[PDB]
Order: sequence, then structure tokens, then C-alpha cells
Amino acid sequence: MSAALPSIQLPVDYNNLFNEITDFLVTFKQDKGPKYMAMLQKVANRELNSVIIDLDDILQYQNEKFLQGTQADDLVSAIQQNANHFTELFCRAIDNNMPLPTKEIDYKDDVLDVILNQRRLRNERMLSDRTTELFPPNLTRRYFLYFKPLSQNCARRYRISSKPLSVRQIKGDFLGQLITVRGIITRVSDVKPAVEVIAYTCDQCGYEVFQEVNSRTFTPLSECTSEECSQNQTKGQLFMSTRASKFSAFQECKIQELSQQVPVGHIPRSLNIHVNGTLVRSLSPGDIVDVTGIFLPAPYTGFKALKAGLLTETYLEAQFVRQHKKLTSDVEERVMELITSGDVYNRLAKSIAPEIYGNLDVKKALLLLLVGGVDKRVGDGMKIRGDINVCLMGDPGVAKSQLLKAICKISPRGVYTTGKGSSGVGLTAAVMKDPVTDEMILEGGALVLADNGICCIDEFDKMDESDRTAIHEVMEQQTISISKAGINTTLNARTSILAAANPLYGRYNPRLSPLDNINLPAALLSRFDILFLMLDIPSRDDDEKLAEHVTYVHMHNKQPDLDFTPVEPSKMREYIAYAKTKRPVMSEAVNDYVVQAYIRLRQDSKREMDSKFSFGQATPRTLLGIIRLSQALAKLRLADMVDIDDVEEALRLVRVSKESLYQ
Amino acid sequence: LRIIWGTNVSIQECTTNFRNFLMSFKYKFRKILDERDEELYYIKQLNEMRELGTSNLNLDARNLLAYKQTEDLYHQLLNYPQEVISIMDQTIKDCMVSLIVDNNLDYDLDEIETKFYKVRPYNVGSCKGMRELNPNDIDKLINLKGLVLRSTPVIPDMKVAFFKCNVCDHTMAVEIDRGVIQEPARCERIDCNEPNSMSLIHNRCSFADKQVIKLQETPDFVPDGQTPHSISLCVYDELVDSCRAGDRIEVTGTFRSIPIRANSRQRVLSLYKTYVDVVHVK
Repeated sequence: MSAALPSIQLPVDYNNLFNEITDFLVTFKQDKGPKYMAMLQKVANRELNSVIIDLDDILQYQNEKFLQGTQADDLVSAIQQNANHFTELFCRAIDNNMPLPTKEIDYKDDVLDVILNQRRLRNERMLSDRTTELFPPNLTRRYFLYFKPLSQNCARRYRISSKPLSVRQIKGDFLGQLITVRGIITRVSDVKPAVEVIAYTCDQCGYEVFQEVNSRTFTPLSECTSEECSQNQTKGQLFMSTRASKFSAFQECKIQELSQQVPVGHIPRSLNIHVNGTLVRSLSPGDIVDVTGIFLPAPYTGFKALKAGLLTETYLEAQFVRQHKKLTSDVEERVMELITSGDVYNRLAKSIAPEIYGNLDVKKALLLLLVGGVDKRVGDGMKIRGDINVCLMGDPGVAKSQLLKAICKISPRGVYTTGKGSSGVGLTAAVMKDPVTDEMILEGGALVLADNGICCIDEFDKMDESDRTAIHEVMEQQTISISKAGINTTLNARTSILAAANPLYGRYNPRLSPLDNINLPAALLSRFDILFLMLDIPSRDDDEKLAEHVTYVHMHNKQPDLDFTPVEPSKMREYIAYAKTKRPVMSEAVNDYVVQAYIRLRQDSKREMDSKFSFGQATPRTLLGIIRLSQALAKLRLADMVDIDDVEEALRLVRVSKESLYQ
Repeated sequence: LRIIWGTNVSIQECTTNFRNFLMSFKYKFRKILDERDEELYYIKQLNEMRELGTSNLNLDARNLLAYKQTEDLYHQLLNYPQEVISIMDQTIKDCMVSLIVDNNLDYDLDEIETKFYKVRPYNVGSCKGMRELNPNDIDKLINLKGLVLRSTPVIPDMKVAFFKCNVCDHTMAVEIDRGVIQEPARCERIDCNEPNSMSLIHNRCSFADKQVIKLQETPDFVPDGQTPHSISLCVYDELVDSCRAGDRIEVTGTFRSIPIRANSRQRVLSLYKTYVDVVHVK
């Protein structure tokens, strides 16, 4: 055809590369024989479906082409020029060099085994049944291809195509290439079967018409096109087939930017990514990862005249994922380090949150609750209360938020929350709007996902019309539900609560009455166990030490001191998890020592009867809680010594938690 | 024997294989559950439906691995689960005749031999959730554990058609059994009448029930980041109005995928949608 249909003669052809993949036969002997051919044998016997054709096996192959002084064109040139064209000539090189019958499968022990050979022999016998259509090459693969670039000192050896560029500078000549980008993965869809091959049967001739799969919309053909069931007065009417149609994997995801390499201006934007082969089911929402892959745009094929002129809306196609930042099994050496050194009550107290001034009492009150444990295996239908909850109050200026929430971001499964966002109506799950896919899903808040963990809340005066319901419904055992017009199903409730209520204006006046700033009397004096305070009294010696405390962190950048060896958080996590696998059972002398404790708890609380300072009137709900924390501290410090001294550690804590207001 | 283009399955040895499996059983399966009953559960129950009239046999279907034979039956069951139930529905009606031929005084020997029966294999193998559903699982049994959410009323199915053109009287009833209704283009009920207008008297031919039910998996040991997603159901028999929405579920079903029309007014199509087809629920 005329009008500039032919192009200029390009010196870069493909036949010069086509024979250069023919010398990717058994020749690479540096890296037990041909190593990339060794991986070819562990796929044909059907246990793994992902080959890896890296650049390392190309560069070393080009390293030992330093002595053959002949014309060998560059390989990483063309594969960053047009990367997608480097898989179709690749597969047409493997088939001449694939050893087929190297496995042993008799009848079973292979999916889709006797029937493909039944299908192949039904086409092989019909290759000579005249006294004809060859297989398209996509039918018999049962394997995929992959790629992997380099960013090691080989790039500093001698020479780029694998610098981690951001999304921002990428719109130029980087379209149709192989580029890696880091990001944060969001919007994970599901895995749906895509189509790659077809099989129509007409139930007259049985000649299954094959076709290549194009883009996401296509069309079936007629029935008078075949070779046997056609060309007569009767034609078999075509329809589809499921089992004779091989189907692949597919899953869609979207990226954003790291929020540190973004410029001062505009917001970051998304990008589309796809999967093929078997890298599927290996990403997650919240993965600080990077993908390496090849680039191509896509047509739109809808309303293309009025709108959709020459817009492009590209995606990138994935090739490799390099994920990052992830019980008597080669970890017992550090469990012994706590057993040999001992030091439970103090070194572990200095271990969690050593970044404050004083307050060893409250850092001890929390570590017992980070192990929990099954309260009692009740057997009968007596679902007893477990998992006590501690609340705090007071208004320090030491930024109380990063005191508590720093514990939560290292404690297991303990999800952060605040006042805004997941309020007390959206604390549980609900039904909302979704994209054009399956709407009215059960989107959750915190408590339907943070079951049996830490619910670290702040800002207790925020959104209280829904929150005041929300706190009772978890303190009440097992009624986390969705009592909506959609369903009336109820799920579990097993999570501890750590609250920090902020006071009224200025300081909480200690000479005034308490509960001037918390608004829930019924939630507090009967359904909690222990309180604390963060009151500020002027004291000269502490504050200049506190002055050196805050100024020391600025000239240097490090904060550690005071002869404490810092401990890794995995060690106590293993110590908690090992302590959670003990659950000792109490003796009789302990319950003999608490009945006298409760009587002495009863008598003095029944002496004041005043509205000046104190709360509580000695409930058994406080009595059962003091049994709860005792076996908790008997769980973490299990030497099988449930006795008077173990519970003497327990009442040691209830007396110092109480009367924190008397200063 | 008779080998099929579609499957690789056998001929009615499994009928004979079922009878010796069923009759010569009386107890088995103690060897896996060795701790240390003289008649099989199925034998007495086979007499029970005979005098109750019900059409349903809830097969445990965990016996072919506890029986020395019927291994190839057992692994064909997990590999062609549309034909093998259709074979087994012929057996139970004929095996009912095998008890009917003994005493000829048993419900007049006609009416409990016209209404068909059906079987229900369940608890077969195990699965774990939904993040394992690989594309190769095309025609297999799946054992889900999840939550039903909401329902819909029954829409009807096309099991038989009806036709009448503008002659005086024509009451033919064409079958379909496909995705394709086939039509004539010549008249009938006379020897000389042209290609006439054939009309579709829809509200005469009978339809059965069908119901689609939406499911979402129960969030079981989900790693505190993943949202529980969705899948749908399709029932055919009288398991309707018993799967009310809002209860824990364990379904025993096969697998199927369908195409979708991309444009709403064309027949053009390709990310498919799948579902499951329940044989027995719990």
C-alpha cells in the first residue's frame, strides 16, 4: 500500500537475535551441568510452574563472550527497548530443546492428564483420517516465563535499567520498556479465571475450533466454518466447552507513592498493575514493596469517536516481586536468655517503653495484660468474664498519645484508633458502597478484626453518641453484632481496652470533685478494675532532671542510658507466647488468703462513705478481677508457685493504682 | 467398554460395585478410628425411605476410601461430578427395584417407581477457606465454611417449552436441555401450509424453581488486614426456604463458570464470573 506504509530500513532486526537464542542451548557451563536446563526438568514432572530467566545468566554469558571477537549484538539493549517482544520468540526456542517424556505419571497424580492425551490422540488420529488444523502454540505450554533485572555491583562493574524510579518522572520514553517502581499496594481485587484458549463443539463433527484470546471483549464465530460438520445441508450448531478450555490466573492492584519522595506540590496518583503466571496471591494491602515489570498501553474500545480520541490509560505488566520488611524452632536460645538472667519484674519493666521519666508502676500494670490467657475452661454454659481493661486519665504535657500508642504499634495484633473515622457506629462492621464489583460487603471498623488483642483508643470525648454504646457492648461479653436491617448475626468479643480520658478545661482540679470530666459513671465504678493518673505537681529536683531529659535528645540523636541493656521485642513476644501456653491452676491457700483480703477490703471501704475523694464500695466485680490479674502474673512468672506471696504481688498493685489522687 | 469423548469414566460396573459395597458392608471404617453396629446405616435407611416416600439419600461418601474396592469410582467422583451423580441416580431407583422384586405387596409397584430419587454426597475431603481457589479447580467438589448474607425470591427455569402457530390447533412441546431453544420454520398439522408465524405461548409450559444466594466467608484466622470477600450460590431442588440468611454455613458443592455479555445489547463478551452449585448444604 502507498502513502508511507513502508518504513526506513532499521539496522536492528530480529533474526540476528533469533539465532542468538539458538545459542542459548547447552553452552553456559560456568553456572550441575547446564543449570537453566536443570530447572527445565523440575517443571516437566509437574510440581512447579515458574521459570526464572534472569539477567545474571545473560551477563556472565556475555562475560565469556569477551574473548570471541565476533559480532554479537547487545542483549540488555533490545530487552529494554521493546521488552514484550522478548517472550514470543523465546517460547519458540524452548520447544526444539525441551526433553518431553522425562516424567512418570500413570493414571492419577496429575490434573488434566488422561484427557489431554485423549484430546491429543483424538487430534493425532484425525491427522490421518482422510483415507486438518495444527495446534496453535498456546495450547500445550503448562508453563510460563519470567524476567529479573539487576541492581548490584555488576552495574558498577561495566556498562541502569533498574534504578528505583518513582511514579512521578515516568511518562516519557519509558512506555514499552521494563522499569521497576516502589510503592504501597492498595485495592487488592480477587483472583478470577481469564481465558487464553477456546473450544467450541458443534456435536456433529467434534472438531474443536481454537482461537487466540484477544482483549477483554470478543465474539464467537459461526457453525459453517469447519471441515467435516460443515459443507453439507446439515451443520452442527456450535456451543462452548468448559473442561477443554485452559484458564489462567488474574488479579488487579493499584499503587501509590511513598509520601517522602513526593514533591511539596501535588497529591500522588495511582497506577494499574496486573498479574500472570504464578506470582498471584503474594501481595497484601499495606505491603511496602516494589514490582519489576514490563510496560504497555491498552486501547479503550468504547465510545471512541465523540470521546476517547487518542487517550491511552496504560498499565504496567508485572514480572517480579521483591517483598520487603516482614516456638522451640531455632529460637529457644533467646528464651533461655530470660530464664538464665531472670529479672522479670524490673528488666522487663525497663524493656517496654524506656522513653519516659519515672512511672514504673504503670509500665508494670500493662505487661501482665499483654499475655492474658484463658481465664477458666468452663465446659458448661457459664461464659465467664475475661480480659480486664485499664483506663487512664490526667493531662500531662509530655504528649500522652505517643506514650500509649507506641506500645500499641509493637504489641501483637493491637490496632490503633482515634476519635475521627471509625466511630462507635463504625466500630463494628456495617454495609457500605463499593466499586462496580460486588457491593454491599460487610466493611468493618476495629473490633470485628482486632478480636483477642489490644484496642488502644484515644480521644474519649469524641463521637460519644455512638461511642458510649460501643464501649459497653464490648465490656458486655459477646454481643459484637450488626443489628441493622440487613442481618441479625452476632460475632465474638474477646479484646482488652486501654483508655485515656482527657480532663475538662485547664487542669483537673484535685480539690474539686472527681468525675467532672469523665461523663460515664455507670461504665467506671462497677465495670472496671483499676485506674491511674498523670497529675503534675511542681517539684524542682525532678523537672531539671526532666529538663536534661528532653534536651539530651537534641544534641545527639540517641536516647538510651541508665545501665539497662535494651531488649529486642521478639524475645518477650516469645516469652509472652510461651507464658500463654502454661495456664497454671490455683491451690487452696490462695482462696483462703483472698477471703480475708476481701474482708479487709470490705471494712475500710465501708468506713469513709464520702464524696470527697474515693470511688467504689467494694464490689465482688473488683474481687474477681484481683483473682484475674494474679493468675496473669502467675502466668508470666510461672515457677508453679501459686501461693500467698504470688497474690501478695497482686494486692501490691491495687494499692498503688488506687489513691493516685491523694498527692 | 463404552468410552466417552468427554470423560474417561467407565460403564455400569459401579452399579455392581455399589451393590457389593452396600449389601456386604454391615460395618467398616473402624481401622482409622481404632479405639477397641452389626448393620450398616444405609441398609436400614434404604428401607426407611421406601416406607416414607422421600427422594433424598444423604450419603456420607467417606466410605469408598474405607472400602477395599471403589477407589477408581472414588477418585472419578472428585473428577467428573456431573456424570457420576447421573449414573448413581439410575442405581438407587434400580436398587430400590432390587428390594421391590422381593415382596410384590410393597406400595403397588408403580408409584414409588415413577417419582425419581436423588443422592447427596457431603463432607467429602476438606478445604480451608477461599484464598486457595486456583483456576485449575474446574469441576471439583469444594467444602466451604462461611456466612450467608441475603437472598432473593425464586425466578423460574426453562425446562420445557411450548409452541403454537396460527393454525386451528397445535400443542407441540419442544424440549431444550441446552442453552439453545430450537425452532421450526415450516408449518404443521396440515399437509399444505406455508412458513407461518410461530408464536411463543410462554405461560403454559411448566417451570421449576431456582434461587441465587450471596455468601461471604467467615473471617477465620484472617491476618488482620484482609477483607472477607464474596461468592454466590445456586440451588435447584427443594433446599430452598431452608437456607435462611444469617446463619453459619458449611456447603458441599461443585464448581462452574459462566460467560458474561460485555455490552448489554450485543452478544459480544472476558474476566469470567464463577459460582458454585450446591448438592447438599449444612
